[PDB]
Amino acid sequence: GFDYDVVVVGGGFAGATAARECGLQGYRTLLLEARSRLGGRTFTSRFAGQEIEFGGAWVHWLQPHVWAEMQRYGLGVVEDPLTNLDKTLIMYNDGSVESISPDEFGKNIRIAFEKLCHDAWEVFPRPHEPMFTERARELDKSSVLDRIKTLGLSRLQQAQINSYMALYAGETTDKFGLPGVLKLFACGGWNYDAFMDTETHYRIQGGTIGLINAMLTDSGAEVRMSVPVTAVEQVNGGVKIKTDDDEIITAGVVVMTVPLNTYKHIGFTPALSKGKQRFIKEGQLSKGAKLYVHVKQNLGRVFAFADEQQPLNWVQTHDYSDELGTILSITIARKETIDVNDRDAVTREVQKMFPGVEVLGTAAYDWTADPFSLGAWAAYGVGQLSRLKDLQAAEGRILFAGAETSNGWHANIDGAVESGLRAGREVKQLLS
Ligand SMILES: Cc1cc2nc3c(=O)[nH]c(=O)nc-3n(C[C@H](O)[C@H](O)[C@H](O)COP(=O)(O)OP(=O)(O)OC[C@H]3O[C@@H](n4cnc5c(N)ncnc54)[C@H](O)[C@@H]3O)c2cc1C
Repeated sequence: GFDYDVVVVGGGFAGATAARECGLQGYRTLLLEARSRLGGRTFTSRFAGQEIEFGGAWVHWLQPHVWAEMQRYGLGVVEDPLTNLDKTLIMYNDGSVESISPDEFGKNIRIAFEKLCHDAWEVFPRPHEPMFTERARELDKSSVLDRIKTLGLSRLQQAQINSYMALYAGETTDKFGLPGVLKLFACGGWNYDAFMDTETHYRIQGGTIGLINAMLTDSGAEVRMSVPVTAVEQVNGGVKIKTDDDEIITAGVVVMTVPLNTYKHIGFTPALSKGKQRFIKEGQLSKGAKLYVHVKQNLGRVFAFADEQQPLNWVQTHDYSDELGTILSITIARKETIDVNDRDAVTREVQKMFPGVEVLGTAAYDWTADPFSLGAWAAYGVGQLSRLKDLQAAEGRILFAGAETSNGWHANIDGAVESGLRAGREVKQLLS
């Protein structure tokens, strides 16, 4: 009697995976996507005549779920070559910019990182069960900043590790939950070189959008875009989904894959469990944005860190040449520190870092300003990871997926895929 067997809300990797799992079981499947595009927090675009990535793009074979999908659909890796750096910079909170030899730069960040994750081997024997250990549950009382003050790092190492960690937090390190960082490093084999190789090294052949289209075509599910969901009501043996144009779609089961910071704008009747509402209100930490800057001068191959109080926390050469100039890939930890769609502020901060250059153009994506992300990658605040099962738990015939709800690579494409497989199995148990 329902319009569809299962409705999936959201066309990111969590939604595409769930829709594919449901479709291949023969269920009549519908996916509703708020934007006029798919991919969610993965978005490939173009700038200054080149391909650029505004969100997620990089993967690794140490991430099980996304790698198995690439095997399923015959997609290989595309390498961004490690390359030698000409300059590595650190910008401290005082505003001073230092140029360090790239060989000193790598040694100091590794020392600081390895001391911060010294206990990951003991505390997370099973990174896919983060709360297995007691130590893990007692560490969720502390922030990443709490550990860094005890490590006794030099001024350079602390600025490096704090900038790198502010980037993973999308926020200041005093807000950043400690165990979530150790668990992610545990997922990469408890090893520094293995984990660092997963970061900005390999992209998917055909792009993230190609693998998302592969799964959705394979699912057979009906896909609608520019259809935001505004409310969900639990009916008798199903659910009622209301779109922003007030039309009602009925289904036996509905799967939520929207980012956690967007649940505030969807109404649920009846109300969800209070443990769920708590993560509904708090949200996830990251307030990041992504920015690309085109400069007339050819800076070669540069990398820079800036600490939490400064705007351009992660800068790296995307491409360079004398004819082109330099295209810089920049990640902003916090929205409050700079408006990426304000060019004049962007030009000043690039010039502060690289005095003497004039920006020819800028391309930005402010994920925190976007109504359908309201934040960047998944980052847990202090105490959140221990209550993660409140966010994963099904509420009647409403299932919940998404990178934030995953147990492994929660800050990654892989975590979204993992949650999609779990959601598909929970669909299989309700429809039987
Ligand atoms: C700048 C940035 C860089 C990143 N780089 C990497 C990387 O290099 N490697 C890696 O592994 N991961 C990376 N990530 C993380 C990765 O992008 C995410 O973890 C993953 O895409 C999350 O998948 P998801 O489906 O759970 O969320 P989403 O991709 O956000 O999917 C949710 C979908 O639901 C839609 N939606 C929202 N609200 C509604 C609504 N009311 N109704 C209908 N639809 C709605 C949204 O528009 C969206 O399409 C990055 C993230 C960011 C922000």
